[PDB]
Amino acid sequence: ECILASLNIKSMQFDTTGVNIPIITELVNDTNVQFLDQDDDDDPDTELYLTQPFACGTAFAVSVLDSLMSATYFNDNILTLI
Amino acid sequence: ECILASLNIKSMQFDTTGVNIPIITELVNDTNVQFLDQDDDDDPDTELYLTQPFACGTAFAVSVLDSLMSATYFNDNILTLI
Amino acid sequence: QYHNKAHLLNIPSWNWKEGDDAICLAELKLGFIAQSCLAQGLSTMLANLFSMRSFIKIEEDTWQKYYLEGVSNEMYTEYLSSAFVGLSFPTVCELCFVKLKLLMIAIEYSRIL
Amino acid sequence: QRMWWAFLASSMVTFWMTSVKDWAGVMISAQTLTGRVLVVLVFALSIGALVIYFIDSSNPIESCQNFYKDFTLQIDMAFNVFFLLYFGLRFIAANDKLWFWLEVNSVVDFFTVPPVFVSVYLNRSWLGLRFLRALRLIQFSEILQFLNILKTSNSIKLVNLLSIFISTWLTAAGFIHLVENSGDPWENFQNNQALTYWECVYLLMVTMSTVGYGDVYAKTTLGRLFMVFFILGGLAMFASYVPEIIELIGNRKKYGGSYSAVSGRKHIVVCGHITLESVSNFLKDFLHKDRDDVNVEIVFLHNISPNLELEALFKRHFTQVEFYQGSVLNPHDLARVKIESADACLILANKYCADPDAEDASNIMRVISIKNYHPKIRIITQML
Amino acid sequence: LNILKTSNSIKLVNLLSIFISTWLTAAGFIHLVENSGDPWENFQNNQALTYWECVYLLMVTMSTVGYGDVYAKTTLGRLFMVFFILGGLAMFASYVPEIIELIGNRKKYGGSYSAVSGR
Repeated sequence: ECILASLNIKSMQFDTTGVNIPIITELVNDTNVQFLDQDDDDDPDTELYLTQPFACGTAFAVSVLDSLMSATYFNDNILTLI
Repeated sequence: ECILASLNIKSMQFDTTGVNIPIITELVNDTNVQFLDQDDDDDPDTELYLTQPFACGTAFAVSVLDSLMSATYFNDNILTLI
Repeated sequence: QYHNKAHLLNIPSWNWKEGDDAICLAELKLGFIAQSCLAQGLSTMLANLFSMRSFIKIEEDTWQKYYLEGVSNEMYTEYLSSAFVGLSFPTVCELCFVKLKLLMIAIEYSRIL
Repeated sequence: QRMWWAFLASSMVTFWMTSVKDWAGVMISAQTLTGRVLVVLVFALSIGALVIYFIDSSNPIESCQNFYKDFTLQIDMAFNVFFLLYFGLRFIAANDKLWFWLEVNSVVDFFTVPPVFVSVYLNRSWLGLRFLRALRLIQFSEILQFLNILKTSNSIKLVNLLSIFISTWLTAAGFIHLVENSGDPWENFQNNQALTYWECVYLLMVTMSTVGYGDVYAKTTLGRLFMVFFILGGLAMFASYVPEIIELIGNRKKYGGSYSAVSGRKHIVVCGHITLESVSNFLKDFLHKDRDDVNVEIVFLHNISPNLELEALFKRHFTQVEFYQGSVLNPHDLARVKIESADACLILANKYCADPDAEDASNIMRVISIKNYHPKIRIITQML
Repeated sequence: LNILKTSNSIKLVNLLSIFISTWLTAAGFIHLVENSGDPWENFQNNQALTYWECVYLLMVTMSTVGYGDVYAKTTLGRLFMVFFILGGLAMFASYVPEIIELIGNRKKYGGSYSAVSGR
């Protein structure tokens, strides 16, 4: 449903198309990132942090935030900065 | 239920018998055609389009719609015409 | 289902004008039945115009030979000759039938009439 | 002596267009009866060529060409000519040349007939090396299908696997016998053992069946060095191949076939839900001794295969009941059970189903099918 | 003929009876054919084998052990022993014995109770 919604808002027609409309999304399966964009070399081998959606900032995932424990065991960043 | 209803409609009498009402029946198993009519040369080997009910037009199935994929691949405007 | 053709149409790279056509089983089936409600036999007549069948002869003088000669026919799309421009559609219909035993049913006008 | 170089040089070292080609030699298309009988001819000819077997091996050792023999060698000479013209037609239909020299059939032919060419151009024929020709025999399933003896899908794979098992076993035995009669070349065959073609076959059997009697052994060094790898490989192949033969032994359609009518005695048909308690309740009240007339044959009918103790029930009730497999809605099946002379046709209906109406519609379906087939038999059906 | 009914009786009837019958009939046939001698070789290599050693040799042939103490010294006898190997390890290894592993073990605590008086 989320992928279809993103494709639909990109495919909307205006009197001027929906492909330039700013949008971010949310995903739960990091292997599903490839369907979001079509003018790309969608390859399953590449890691999530390198694909075009994340690179442009038009995607997100909860699974990225699992490095917080490792990055906070050595510092104090979560207490103030975030 | 479909064969039973068709048999009941074709058998039940009136004030005029009950063999003049028109019935079109939807079917999912093509081998079940032989139960819909009583005067025919029953043969499970015979295909649908050579059978008396399908020739009379008092039967239909979704299996005969597979040909439309090949037809519409070969001719582009066939589906639009239909 | 007929409530998913819209979802399919919503895909950005879908151009049904180009020729990407989606067959909806329920739509075509119920349309065949409903149009047969207007005229009995139209359902089987339309269903037998797509099964690419060849002509078979039956010498028993029963209805098998006649119905098989019927099912032997099929349909195609083909551009027609340039000699028929200023004339009328009924005129080309009757001329085509009486000359080469070909009958039209529709023409492209974009629009199909 | 030991001029193995002539065979080696002829085989190892050497490694009107369509007037008759597509007219006769049709393998892939399989169009003409000429090609059909051509494949039949090559199969029967390979069989006859291999027919020499141990009665050839038991006869005295290889020597020069003789005049009178038990069987004329000129028939085998014409067999070699036949194989050579086959190789020529395959070469002119080679398509890809490199794949033609690569393919197994061409390489085995180029291994087998140039020895016969050596026999042609010199009267020093060798009896050995001319028995491992089962590669052609590996496939008689095509012959069986062309002769319509067997056509079911449950026997083709079984016959293929059996054929390749037998062929691999025979060619392994043949190569072992060659090794036995060879001896060590670097030792000038001074350690060779003398054994006929018989014993090698049963030695391969007792190795495959992991028995190993040991009455006679692999004395030859390279023979032993081949049995080590053969034990490594053939056992693995065997253990890989049982899992797709066990079911074909088991899934074989039991209680099939037609029915043989016996005149002067009637028979009834029972179709529907049949299970141990129901058939027991029917039998113990139908075949009771106080009811004198029990001389009817209670033929059964169902779609699923019988299991549990129904088979034993029918076994102890040998002369009174039968069984068959197939649904009742098929007119061919109904003709097979031969109800055209049936006195009646009972029906058993399930009474424990969750939905009573579905089973009752099913019973109506059975009745309409049966009455459509034969419109005058007597039916005694149940209801819910 | 009035044997105690536990269905272990019918199990042994349908397994051990047929197994024993096949074993001794195979032993008797191999004894007769081995002592008969070579038919077309003027009966020269007729070994002095009797029933006890025939039974032991048949059991060694069965299972998997490869004892070379006694063996078939004739071609026909050896080939027919190959036929028994095939028949045995097909039928009495994939038709009958699955029942014997399906039997498993008897009841665990299927005893009874005797009311010792006073308690």
